[PDB]
Amino acid sequence: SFELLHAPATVCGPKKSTNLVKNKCVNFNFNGLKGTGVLTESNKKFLPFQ
Amino acid sequence: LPQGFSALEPLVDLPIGINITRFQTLLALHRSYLTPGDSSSGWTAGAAAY
Ligand SMILES: *[C@@H]1O[C@H](CO)[C@@H](O)[C@H](O)[C@H]1NC(C)=O
Repeated sequence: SFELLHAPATVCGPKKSTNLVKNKCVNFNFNGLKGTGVLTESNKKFLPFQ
Repeated sequence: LPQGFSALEPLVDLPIGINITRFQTLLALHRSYLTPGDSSSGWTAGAAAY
């Protein structure tokens, strides 16, 4: 049975992962934000929640 | 409150979706032999403030 309620959903299970490439101009969707650029390694360290 | 500065980082995120108007804080009391009495008077609290 499917319930529709006035609340955000909790179960969707998208999955469908993909490998990684570096130093190549590729399209990326890391968590939901799109872009078109190249990837590399950065020295700055994020805070744990960033 | 000391005269200082400090930032608050996020802890949790609850997708609840209810209506909130009021709240109440709880407390933990202690009952020992040094505070005789029944369940309504025989307890000790401790030093605290908020
Ligand atoms: C409770 O919150 C809902 C939001 O979905 C709102 O529509 C409603 O007016 C609020 N108050 C109630 C149900 O008394």
